[PDB]
Amino acid sequence: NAFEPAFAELADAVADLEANMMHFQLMHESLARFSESFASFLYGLNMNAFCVDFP
Amino acid sequence: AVKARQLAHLHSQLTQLSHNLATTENLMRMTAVQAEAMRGLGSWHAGLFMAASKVL
Repeated sequence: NAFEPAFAELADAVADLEANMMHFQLMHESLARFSESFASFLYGLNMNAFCVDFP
Repeated sequence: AVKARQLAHLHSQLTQLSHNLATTENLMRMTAVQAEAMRGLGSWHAGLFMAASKVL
């Protein structure tokens, strides 16, 4: 009754929040895959060094 | 007959000489470049594993 356009503004704000949160979710997943590849990469690198540590 | 065989030998010599020199010069220069490339390559990877050892 009193906050009709106010709640419309809230609807817009939550829509923007949904957009930013989707970008966060997506980009964090992207970085998760990135980090996992580089983690397993250097992991196995350490494993090879951990097994046959050169002179 | 005699000189026919002499020049037969000479023609074979010179023919295969041109072939061998082509082989020699071209592939030698090429392989020298390849050698230095492989040198720097293996050295870089060697140091990579060196740093991995220090990482351990």
